[PDB]
Amino acid sequence: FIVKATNGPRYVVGCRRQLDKSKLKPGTRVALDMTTLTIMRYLPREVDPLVYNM
Amino acid sequence: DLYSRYKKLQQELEFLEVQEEYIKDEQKNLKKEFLHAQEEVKRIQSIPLVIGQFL
Repeated sequence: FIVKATNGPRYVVGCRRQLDKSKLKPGTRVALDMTTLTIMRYLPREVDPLVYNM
Repeated sequence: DLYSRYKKLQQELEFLEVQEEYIKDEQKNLKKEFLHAQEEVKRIQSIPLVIGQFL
């Protein structure tokens, strides 16, 4: 799975066991471990609270 | 002068059959060490990858 976090470079990791890979459409926002760096949990999309203040 | 001849060359022949049997299993065990080397090669890419581009 090819993911690019917002903070920098690109990475290639895999799921844990039960991450239900059909959920991962290209462009979804997911979670990653800090050390092992594999995928943990599919997450809902960002809100960018500059939107929320308006 | 004959009896000296097969007292050398028979011993040569059985020594050579000794190592001819050994070298087969030698070359066998080298492939197992080679498969260990293969797994040592394969495990260089499992959990990470850090994408760059070739310059």
